Parts: sequence; structure tokens; C-alpha cells
Amino acid sequence: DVLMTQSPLSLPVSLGDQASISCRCSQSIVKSNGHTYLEWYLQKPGRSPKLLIYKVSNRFSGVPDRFSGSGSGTDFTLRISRVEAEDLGVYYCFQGSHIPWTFGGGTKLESKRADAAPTVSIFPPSSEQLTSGGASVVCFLNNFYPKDINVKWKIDGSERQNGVLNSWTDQDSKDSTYSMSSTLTLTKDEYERHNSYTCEATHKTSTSPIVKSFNRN
Amino acid sequence: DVKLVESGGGLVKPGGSLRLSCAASGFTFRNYGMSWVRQTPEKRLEWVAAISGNSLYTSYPDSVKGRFTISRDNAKNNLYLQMSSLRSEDTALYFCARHDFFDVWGAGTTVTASSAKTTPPSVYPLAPGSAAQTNSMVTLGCLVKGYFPEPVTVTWNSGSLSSGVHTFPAVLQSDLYTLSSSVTVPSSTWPSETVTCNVAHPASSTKVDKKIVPRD
Repeated sequence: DVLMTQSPLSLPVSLGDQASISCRCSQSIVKSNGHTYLEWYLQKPGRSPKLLIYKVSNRFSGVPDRFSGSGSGTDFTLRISRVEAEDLGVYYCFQGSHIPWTFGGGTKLESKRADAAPTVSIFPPSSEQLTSGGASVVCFLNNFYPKDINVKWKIDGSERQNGVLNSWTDQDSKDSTYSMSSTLTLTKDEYERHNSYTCEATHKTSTSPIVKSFNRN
Repeated sequence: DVKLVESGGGLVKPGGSLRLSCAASGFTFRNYGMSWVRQTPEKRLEWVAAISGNSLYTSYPDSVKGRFTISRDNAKNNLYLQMSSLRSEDTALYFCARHDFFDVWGAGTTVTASSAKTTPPSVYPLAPGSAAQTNSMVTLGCLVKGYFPEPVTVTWNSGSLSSGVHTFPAVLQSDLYTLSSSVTVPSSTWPSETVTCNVAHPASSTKVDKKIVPRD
């Protein structure tokens, strides 16, 4: 198998700037007929992949001039001169030169915007979840930038890293922010043994730690 | 309008069988090679099987050889993928794609191979911690817990409340999924105007509507 390796994994770009994505192959993708069937696909979330470039350098019908491909040996490059919002998504390289046909792992093209502090909301376990013997504490950190944010839970002032599940949305199309959900799941008994539950939002240099708390009473 | 429409994706127990279909339109079907390409939950794309326009020639990666069989009914404009002795490694979104290196893709159909049991979700309301706070906007939520398989569908006020919502990807914790959804509204409109999350889980044939009420 030709292994296809893409870099970078993610690429934040300002709208209207240049982007370039690299794709390396573990071996020659020159087919015996002399041609190199290196393709680029764009996959937007909710959608299926779309063909942009075929045979290293040829723009597929309808694809704007801002997309171009280069490369030859084991290294291939897609450049986008002047990225627009419609260009955002996951780019995959693909070789159709040798069976089995193989894809690169994808490169996520993202828009840059001004840094935005999250809106933080904390929620106690509902009464309904307690009747069933469970207790999840839910924290929303909504509409922030950049993607990498640090969430810390504290129980009565002591950090808890263990029973927590985080999930991140795809970059918002309208405002270019990310949102995150953080869930601390505990048993009802464990929950009833403690009082202060706190969800904390930070970077690592951000001098604004946003703390939200409740006391169960 | 050139179209590929996949169907037949379902939940199968490991060792089980499934046949997927792919209906084509807008082109002379028998004139084109076709493939199946799966996308994993980690979002890797993997080419799975190819067949010639005339049906006579097929190929497979070694990882699916002898388990999967590609075929087509040209008279019916249908491509098929017969999957047998399935394992969890085969869990993926399965795309139908046309050879020009695939210039046309379907929307895909989901296959999940798992010994984990079909389970309806528990839906819990997330109303603000009892203290009345504070600014122009109030964030509410619904917690959708312990279902299997994916997907679930979450709406707010039957879909009439669409702006200001974040529905998060589910996370798998030992055989079961948990997802949450937030909605933010003007602080003046709640609780005076009802906010209800509607959760559908087709696999279990369940719908749950949970009106968000202030807590006491």
C-alpha cells in the first residue's frame, strides 16, 4: 500500500490569505503509463467529498483558479491563493495510481478570527437524573476562539480530571467560533457527598480565568 | 442532475450480514466503473471495492477480500455491497462513488457492527442553577444520555427555535452514547415563553420532549 501522509493536520487561515497543504507518499505513484493519478478532494461537514484537482495539477471542471496543485516525487502540494469561506473544510489527497487506492488522512482548513472568551454556563444534575441514581454536572463553554481551550473541574476546591467527557463543535460558519461541552458524571451518592461544583475556563497564559460555580446546598 | 443514493445501512452484530444499495441517475450507469469508499468515525477515507461498468471485473483491498462482494444491476441502475462476517473495524459511513478517481459521490449510508445493545436515551433538562442570573441572555440545555446506536436528532421547540443552538457530538462511554445540546435565548423570553427540546432516537423508535422548567 502507498501510505499517504498529509501535513498539517489543521490549518487556520485568515479569509483572503494563501494556504498550502502537503501530501507525501511512501513510494512512487507514477503509474506504468507514465502518469501520476494524484487527486485532491474537499469535504465540508454534512457533505460528501468533492473533487478539486486530478493528476497532480489539473483543476476539475468548475473549480476556481485560486486552487492549484504541484508535485512529482513523493511530495505533492495543494495551494489555495486567497481562501474564501466556501473553501473551508477537510482536504484529502488521494492516489489512484496503484491498487489499493489510498487516501491521505485529511487536513482541516479553518478560518482565523479575533480571540473570543467563552460564555460559560454550569448546570446541576437534574432532579430526574437523581431519581435514577446518576449525577452528571454539565458545563457549556460557548462561542470562543481559538479552538484550544482549557477546562478544569473542581469539587469543593479540589481538581477532578477523571470522570469527565468533553466534546467540541465544528467551527461555526456564521461567526467562526468554537463551542465546547464538558460533562462530569458522578454517582448520586458521590454527588451528595460534596457541595461546591465549579467549571473553569482558561488558556494557559490567559489572565482571565472564567469560573462558574454552584453549591448543591 | 447526476445522483448517487445509498441505502441499507444498519446496526449488525459481529459475524452478521448486510447488503447496501446505491441507486444511480442522470448518467448511463453501465458506462462507468463504480467503487465503495467508507469513512470511519475517526474520519479516515478507505477505498473498499471497485467494479467495472460491464460488471466483469472487481477488486478489493486485502482487509475486506472474502468478506465483502461488490456487484451491480445495470438494468436497475443499482450498485450493491454485500457485507458478511462483520467486525467493529467495519463501522463507518459507506459512500458509493463513480470513476471518471471518483467525480461523483453519494451522501453515504451508516453501518455499525457492534455487540452493544440497542438502548433508548434518557433525556434530562438543564435549567440554570437555582440562583436567578442575570444578563441579557440565558443558556438552557438538554442532556441526552446512554443511548445506542447513533444517531439521535435534537431540536428545540420542534425546530422553530433554531438560532443560538449548539448540539455537541456524542461521546461513547463503554457501549453507550451521551450528547448535550445548548440553546441561548433573551433572558426576558424564559420562563415566560416555553423552551422544549425534542429528542428522536429512531433505532429505538423513541421520541422524548422535555420542557425546560425553572428549578426549585
